[PDB]
Amino acid sequence: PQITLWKRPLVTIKIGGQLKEALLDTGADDTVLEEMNLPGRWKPKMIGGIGGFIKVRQYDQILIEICGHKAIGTVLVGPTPVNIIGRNLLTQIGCTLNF
Amino acid sequence: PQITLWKRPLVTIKIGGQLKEALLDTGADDTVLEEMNLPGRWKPKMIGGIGGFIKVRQYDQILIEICGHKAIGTVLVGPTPVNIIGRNLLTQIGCTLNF
Ligand SMILES: CC(C)CN(C[C@@H](O)[C@H](Cc1cc(F)cc(F)c1)NC(=O)O[C@H]1CO[C@H]2OCC[C@H]21)S(=O)(=O)c1ccc2c(c1)CC[C@@H]2O
Repeated sequence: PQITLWKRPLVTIKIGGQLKEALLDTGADDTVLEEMNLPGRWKPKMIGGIGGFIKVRQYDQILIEICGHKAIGTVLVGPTPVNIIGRNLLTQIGCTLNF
Repeated sequence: PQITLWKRPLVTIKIGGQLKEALLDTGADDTVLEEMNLPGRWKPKMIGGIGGFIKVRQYDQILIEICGHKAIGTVLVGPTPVNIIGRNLLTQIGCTLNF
């Protein structure tokens, strides 16, 4: 699908058997999701943005189906304002910017 | 131009007669630029992201040539770690996500 940017590029994702909505974010190197309960071992980590830094749990090799496209990569879970699909996963589903 | 997401989607911008590098950010609703001296009237505003909030100056109707494409819109100036081109300007240069 081609997505115009006149509205937020929100897509439906399936992660950990749970359905959520996430923002396709080309400005994010990593995928960060709001508080959710994901299976497996995790590692403490710190990530930064415009306002400063948040402490998140790093989950590796996590399957996500983004708009029907499957990808496995690192997912960070913590107090993000919005679910973000980062470039680590966007490259897996073949996302490109066009203008 | 089509841009892959294996590297940060950085573009060269011309704003206020000044050359800078900016991130094409589909996850940003508005354009936020690092501290610079821009002409015209401004209004204080506060914006939030990952980590908290920063205070910015709202500048309206500013011309920015993003990768050779011209656009006029609101530009926020403040202590952002990186220059980010938000959807308010991406829509003007016809940027779409493709996968
Ligand atoms: C979070 C979403 C909801 C909004 N953000 C857009 C993201 O794309 C953002 C871009 C960014 C911000 C940076 F500080 C540094 C960077 F290198 C890149 N990514 C991000 O923080 O990613 C993180 C996870 O991956 C890591 O890699 C990159 C950083 C780490 S924003 O920047 O907060 C923002 C932009 C405009 C506006 C608002 C807020 C409010 C009004 C205006 O519309």
